[PDB]
Amino acid sequence: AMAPPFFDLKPVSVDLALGESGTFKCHVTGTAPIKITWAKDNREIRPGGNYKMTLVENTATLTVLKVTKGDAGQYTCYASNVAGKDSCSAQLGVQAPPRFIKKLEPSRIVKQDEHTRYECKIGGSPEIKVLWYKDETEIQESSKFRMSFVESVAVLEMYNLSVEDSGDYTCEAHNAAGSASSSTSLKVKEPPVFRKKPHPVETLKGADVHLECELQGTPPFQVSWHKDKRELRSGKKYKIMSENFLTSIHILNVDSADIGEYQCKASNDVGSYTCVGSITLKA
Repeated sequence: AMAPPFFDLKPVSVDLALGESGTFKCHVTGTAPIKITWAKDNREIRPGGNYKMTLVENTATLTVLKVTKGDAGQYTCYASNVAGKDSCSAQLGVQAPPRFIKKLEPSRIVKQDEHTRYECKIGGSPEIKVLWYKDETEIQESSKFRMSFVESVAVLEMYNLSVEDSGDYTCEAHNAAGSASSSTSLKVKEPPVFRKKPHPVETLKGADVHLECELQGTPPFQVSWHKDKRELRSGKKYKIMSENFLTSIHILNVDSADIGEYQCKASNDVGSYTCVGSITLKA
């Protein structure tokens, strides 16, 4: 007997990802033999489980073979011989991967020029890094795409939405332990607008006359023509064409009753608009 144990190298605290493994290592000096035991949160560590101990020539190791949440805590190496005792300790932290407490809804339809706000709630071990993606491209922070991640809440607010903004939006979180994602589908549609007011169209009695309105927005549209509170329909008097960007009425066999104002109304999911044109008579 004569020199008590002394750990001249102490183990280093570590954080490990669930599923992984790692090793504590220390070195002891003193009169041999020095008995070495380990404890986790004070409980003696026994061979044959998730912990594998080695002691070779005064280097003691403990390997956590497959990290589970249960493994977090203080690991202590005890040394003892006839002269005395030492011990040394390190902490194991266990990192859990991100998990979406609150996911994005599957889809949305929004009108051109509007804003929309996406919100996710994410848990897991810090630091969690959040990035948003549009059709697999990373969204960059800007006046149009405002992002934040505060107190577990990931937010993308988007402004001035346009048709090229339609697509798949993904919020992806990652940390030391893995990653998680939540996606959504956005559709941006333009409302119908008739931006040009048609000049009046002059006709003669017995003639046919064509009236048209140029249309913008996201098709398809529901289109109706009216005059004097009556909806006008295709037949023997009117031939109505509704194309994606041009609506027209062809009025056959003009008589006095055809002269006046005509309204074309167009609508889709995100709005409607009304075009006004007139037919006038000569003689």
